[PDB]
Amino acid sequence: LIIGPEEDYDPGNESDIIFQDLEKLKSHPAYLVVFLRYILSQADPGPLLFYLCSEVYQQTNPKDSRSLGKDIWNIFLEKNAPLRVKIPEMLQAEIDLRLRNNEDPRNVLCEAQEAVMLEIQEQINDYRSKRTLGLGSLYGENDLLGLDGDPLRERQMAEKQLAALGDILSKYEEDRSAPMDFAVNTFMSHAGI
Amino acid sequence: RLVKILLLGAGESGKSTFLKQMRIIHGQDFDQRAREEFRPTIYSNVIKGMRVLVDAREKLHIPWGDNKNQLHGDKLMAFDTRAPMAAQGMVETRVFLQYLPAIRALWEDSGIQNAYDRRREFQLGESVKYFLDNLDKLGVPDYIPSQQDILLARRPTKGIHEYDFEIKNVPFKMVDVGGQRSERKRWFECFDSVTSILFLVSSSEFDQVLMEDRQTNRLTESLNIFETIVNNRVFSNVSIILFLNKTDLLEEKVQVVSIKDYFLEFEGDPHCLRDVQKFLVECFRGKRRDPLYHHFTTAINTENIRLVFRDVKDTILHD
Ligand SMILES: Nc1nc2c(ncn2[C@@H]2O[C@H](COP(=O)(O)OP(=O)(O)OP(O)(O)=S)[C@@H](O)[C@H]2O)c(=O)[nH]1
Ligand SMILES: [Mg+2]
Repeated sequence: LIIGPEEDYDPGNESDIIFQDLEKLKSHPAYLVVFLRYILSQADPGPLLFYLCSEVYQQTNPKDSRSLGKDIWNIFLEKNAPLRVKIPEMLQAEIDLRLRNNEDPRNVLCEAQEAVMLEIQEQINDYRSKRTLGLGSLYGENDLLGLDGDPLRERQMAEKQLAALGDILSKYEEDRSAPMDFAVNTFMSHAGI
Repeated sequence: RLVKILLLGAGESGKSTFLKQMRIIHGQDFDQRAREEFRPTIYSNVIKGMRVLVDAREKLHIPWGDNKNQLHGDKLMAFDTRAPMAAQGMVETRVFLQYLPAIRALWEDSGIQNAYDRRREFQLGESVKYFLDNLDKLGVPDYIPSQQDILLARRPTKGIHEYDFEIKNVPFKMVDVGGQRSERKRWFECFDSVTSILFLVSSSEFDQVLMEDRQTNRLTESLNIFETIVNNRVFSNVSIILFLNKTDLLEEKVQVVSIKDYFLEFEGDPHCLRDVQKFLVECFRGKRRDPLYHHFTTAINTENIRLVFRDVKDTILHD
């Protein structure tokens, strides 16, 4: 091997597993907010926000989802959308066509979510590399350094980190912060935060 | 009103050395007593450093220049680096003097020298060579570390440290933090009211791997850290200045090692300092996702830092 000159160095697990899968990351509000904080500060927030809002639409009664579907379109898919997200031309055309004729857009919307998942997974992997760099605390990870395996306690922490996000959303212009806020609240409120 | 400057960078990039220069150039400097406090650290650097060399000589199967030096090698490996004082990175003078004869003989051995030249295969700072080449002055009974010795003395930084000074009626507060992985968890506490970030990079680390996990390329690590800092919207109002430090070491390294072997995208003369420096700057500029202030520095050279900080000051005071 060969001994090092400063052996006094201290390098200082469940977490990793949670941060790598959006599936269980979505089920851990406190963890999701840390990732949200990362996205809003370091990357394009479009993909994640579109995905989360779409998730709500998919879980909402077709009878109460009309306006939500319209908001998703105007916010993420519209030609001049503030948080426009990149998705296959075929899918965008199909979604517009079904929304304009009042048909069921769920299946094509789901396909759009899977397309965006490519970019989201890339952002997830990027954040994991930041954690490897030992920089997780820059995005509020200390708030998770005390959580126990309990749902209520977590959604509790969720609304406290969520309130502190304003500091990052303020770095954005109204034309973008306004729709982003609407996006976050739509998911969080449906998550029970 | 206060100009707060934060020093960031990976481990061993030169942050604490830069901080010492500010004290030398704009502060009270280091008087004899303050300098004597570095003596135990210097003696520890030498003993622990030589121990690394003999261990490396053995594990890399490098032949002894003279195997009679095996006796000296044994004496050094027998030094307990885990004992109380040694653990704190300190060595008493009487103890140092007991190992001096063995260390002197080892440093003259061609096998030990060959081990040093292959240090990229393990972990060892070049300041150890600086002190081993000055064993005569370190060995004198009344040795008092010089300013240069104090700048070269090595100790990994733990925690957050501040040094305040003034330049022409303008108050400055400089913050130093540890750059090795486990210490970066403290960075988030240092950004309140930060005016500027001085990002240090060892320009000569392209052929080395991290101490933390002897696998990741050191330059790659520096690029990844810079990427997360420079693209963080929270620092949009903070001026970031890049210091490609250890220029002196890079000048000597490009003559024996090709960066091309570690970074294929390099297309120029590997033995040309300017070609490599231009490549390094391009790499960092490319990490920003839509003005890159940069300087080639040698933190241990007071005159170099005096003039570089002059430019930095003007840049900060005009942003
Ligand atoms: N030759 C040369 N040596 C340098 C230069 N800058 C720093 N050093 C030496 O490099 C070694 C490490 O530098 P140091 O200042 O401790 O880094 P650091 O950034 O503070 O390291 P850490 O606290 O995050 S682990 C020291 O021995 C120091 O004297 C330089 O420009 N040229
Ligand atoms: Mg330091």
